[PDB]
Amino acid sequence: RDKPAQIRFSNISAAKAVADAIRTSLGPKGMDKMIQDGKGDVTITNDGATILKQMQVLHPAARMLVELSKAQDIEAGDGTTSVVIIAGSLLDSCTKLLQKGIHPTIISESFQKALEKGIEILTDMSRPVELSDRETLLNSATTSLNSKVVSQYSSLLSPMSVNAVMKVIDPATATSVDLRDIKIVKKLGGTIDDCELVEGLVLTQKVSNSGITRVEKAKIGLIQFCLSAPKTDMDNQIVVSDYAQMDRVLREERAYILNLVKQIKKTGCNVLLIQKSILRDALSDLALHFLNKMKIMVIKDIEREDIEFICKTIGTKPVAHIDQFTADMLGSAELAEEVNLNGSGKLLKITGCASPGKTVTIVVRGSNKLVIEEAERSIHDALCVIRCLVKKRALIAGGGAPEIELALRLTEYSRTLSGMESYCVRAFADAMEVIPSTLAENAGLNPISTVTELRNRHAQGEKTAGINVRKGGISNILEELVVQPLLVSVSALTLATETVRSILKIDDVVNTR
Amino acid sequence: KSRLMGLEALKSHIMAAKAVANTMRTSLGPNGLDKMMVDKDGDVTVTNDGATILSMMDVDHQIAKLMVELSKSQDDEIGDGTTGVVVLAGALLEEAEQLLDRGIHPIRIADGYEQAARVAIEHLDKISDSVLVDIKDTEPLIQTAKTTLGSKVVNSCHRQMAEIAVNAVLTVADMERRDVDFELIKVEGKVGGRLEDTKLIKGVIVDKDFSHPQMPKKVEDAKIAILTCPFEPPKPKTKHKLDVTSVEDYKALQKYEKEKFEEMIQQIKETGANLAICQWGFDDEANHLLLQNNLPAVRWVGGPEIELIAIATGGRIVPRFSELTAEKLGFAGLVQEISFGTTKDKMLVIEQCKNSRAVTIFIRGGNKMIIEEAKRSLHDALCVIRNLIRDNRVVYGGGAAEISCALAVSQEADKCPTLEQYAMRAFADALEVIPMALSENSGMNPIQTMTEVRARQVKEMNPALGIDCLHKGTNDMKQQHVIETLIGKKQQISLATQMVRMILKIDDIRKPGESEE
Repeated sequence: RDKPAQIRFSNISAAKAVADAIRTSLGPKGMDKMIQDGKGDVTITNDGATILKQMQVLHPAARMLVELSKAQDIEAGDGTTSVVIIAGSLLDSCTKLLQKGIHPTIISESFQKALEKGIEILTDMSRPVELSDRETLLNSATTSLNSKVVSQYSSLLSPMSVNAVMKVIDPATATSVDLRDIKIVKKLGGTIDDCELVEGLVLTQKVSNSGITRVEKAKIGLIQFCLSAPKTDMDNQIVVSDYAQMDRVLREERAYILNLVKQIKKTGCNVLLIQKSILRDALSDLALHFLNKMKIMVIKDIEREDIEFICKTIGTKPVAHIDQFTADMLGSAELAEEVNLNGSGKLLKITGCASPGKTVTIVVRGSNKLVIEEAERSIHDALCVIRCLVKKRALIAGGGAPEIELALRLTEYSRTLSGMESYCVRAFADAMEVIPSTLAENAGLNPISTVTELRNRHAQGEKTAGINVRKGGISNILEELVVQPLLVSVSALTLATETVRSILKIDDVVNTR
Repeated sequence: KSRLMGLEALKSHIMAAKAVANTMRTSLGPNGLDKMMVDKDGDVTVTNDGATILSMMDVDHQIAKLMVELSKSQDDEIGDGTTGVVVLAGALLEEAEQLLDRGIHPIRIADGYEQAARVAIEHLDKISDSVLVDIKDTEPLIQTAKTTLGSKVVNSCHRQMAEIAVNAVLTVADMERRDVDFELIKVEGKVGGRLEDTKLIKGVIVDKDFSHPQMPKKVEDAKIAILTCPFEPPKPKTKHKLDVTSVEDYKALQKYEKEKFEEMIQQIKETGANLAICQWGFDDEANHLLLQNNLPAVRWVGGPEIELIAIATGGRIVPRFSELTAEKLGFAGLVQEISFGTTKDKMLVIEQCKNSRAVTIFIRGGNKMIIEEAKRSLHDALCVIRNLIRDNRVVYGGGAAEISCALAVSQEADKCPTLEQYAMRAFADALEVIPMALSENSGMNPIQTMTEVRARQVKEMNPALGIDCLHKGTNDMKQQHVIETLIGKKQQISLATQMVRMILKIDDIRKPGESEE
């Protein structure tokens, strides 16, 4: 009906309309925003990338957008804006086709036909670089890092990401070193220079107090047993109508736990990961006080995250009641280490831990969290670009100019396809050229000159050459010091090839009731 | 003074560029649908091409106004392709809109259109054959002489006019040095017989004046005696009083006619023929009495016609009866009264092999409606061979050539680039619309049609194939026998590219307050 017709167009309406002003992409371009929200606010906003993740846009075709943005991050670590900058690119071509009247499902597989050959033309413009190679790993991450918020510390950050990978990497060629493997662990204090690359499992948790075990022979594990005592796990018959009945159980409570924490340290435990479960207590506050007397690293109701890494990295198993002693199913740990640097932060480091050949823990330090997070975000794209090299071997360009390099080509590929899709894919095949101008777009006056000529420049640079979007001027973008692993950009097509095609499917609307 | 934005005007431009371009798109060819004209008189009329309907349609926007101006030239020279330029105009133009709606100069890409014209023109210059010859062209004539008479008045293609129309051309083709004009050949519409009744004349046919058949009907020699003056006693085609003094003097009156029959007969004959067109119409009496006395004369004649036969003979008229001369009489290699129509008197056929600068196809029709629609039909095939006789070159087109010329230009865009790249891209897609836009008028998906030959163009370029304009299962050009003088398509290429340029003309969008006011 008209609803299926309009709602697609209405979906094409919203999502496309968002993706346009979603392109100032990168640059020092366009004026800063407070945001007064839909239900109201004042939200001072910057950097559309995070803004994309921040973006709440609520509309049937708007929700796929925030998704689309977030995926290219987890897909690459880069191109977060880039998947959306080609999203509205797809969102246009559909119209002229549906304006030509072409069937949307016939338009649908055209996206595949666009995605199918598009990645190969990308694979053609891909300059393959070694995924295990220190230099390619350094250099590719360096382009991200030099573009990241710390280009200085990048020099220290890249080999960390290079070594984080090469440890975690499968030897020689690998699709490996996930962001799950890598455990990025902040540490208050230290320095970005003191950001530490640990091959092993460092759990970011804050160790109880200090002066506890830094020594060797840890036993770390998530222990779901609790420390019994009177008025803890143990039965009492005594209701308190009096003050003495209140005190008596306590005198027996703290003493019996004090002898339970021994059994824990008797087990050989320089750490425990306490079950988030309690009865009245589980491990009491005095208990931890008693466990720490025995130099057992304790964090009460430990964060569920470090629970998994120790079970993921070390293979930790449930442990028997401390009155049953233990199963020694605490994971294998030869070091319980609490590091304090800048005199700040409590960081459990389990080294000598059972490790697959993976799970690097990059310890991120700095004089401030903001100091911490700069490199932490920077080393991430150092990790991810390298990880993008690992997952896929190439160096293409960044910035979206090689999209125009696919565009001149994929046009003709349609022209060779000679189908109705040759009109469908081609309508987009050129429409992908839009981004380099729309990056530039949102700032000033006297607009026009650069916009049209950009795609023209590369078009005059033909297939082999074109204008660098970041550095300007016509030179082949693939190797510039504007570069990406091809994994970055190809996923942007994939992600957008589909969620956009998903709109072509929508006929009318429903609301689950 | 109200000045608007060129953009706003470009809207009014593109707003005009549609329906007219649209008008053809389901009207293209016989697979196209008829174009109805209803008048200021409310008169229902089925129309054709652009120029027929375009002039009948009352032009409003500057485009509409400029349309007929440009549009005439294609039917003038070529006879066909008039319907195409209007389609072609908007098609590219309405994207040039979209291109300017990209924020593109009309300035910069229109050159590319002028420039992609030539490279498509040159790509066109590849297409089909560079040659037709006197016997050769006849079958490609027969091809178009099929579709021209296989289009409007009948789809039957009587080979009559099919090979009668070409002969008048072929007769005057060589005459002009491989040229012809359509005064130099002529469609003579006169009914009295159906479409199947036609003729080719080397000269004029006029229905020969007779005030009585029994008073002898005489045609002879090859020659007509061309007279503004009498061959039998004159009269200015009006009322005249004939009186006599006594009862007997009525008899002496005819003697004066009888003597001035022969007196003029003997005067006008010695200078050639006996047959004298007399612009003067006379009363019944002397006319038949001369028809009686001897040697019929033609009376009640158009001043143009005594002039027409003269300039057809290339000699003069005898203005004065006191005067006379052979050049001022007829140069005619035949003059014969021939039975004209089934309904009326014998026509006097002056077919001039003495001197004829004009050789005229004559047509009867069962209606004016059909004899005019055939009269409407012919000029096209008449004009295409006019192209041929000058340049015998034809191009298989209508789904062979568009997507062909568009494909190279599609490729030229990527070779050329910048302002020409989206010129030559958009330049191309407009061409590919026409064969597409035929499946628009036809029963087929216009997309997949264009797609179809698009595959075939990837297969083979400038094919003897093409779409089906006749909507045949085979999609051909050769065996569709669809084709155009490569003059025409190129000429047709020029016009829309010309006009989509003319909308760009210089600057001024200001008016006194009066632009369309």
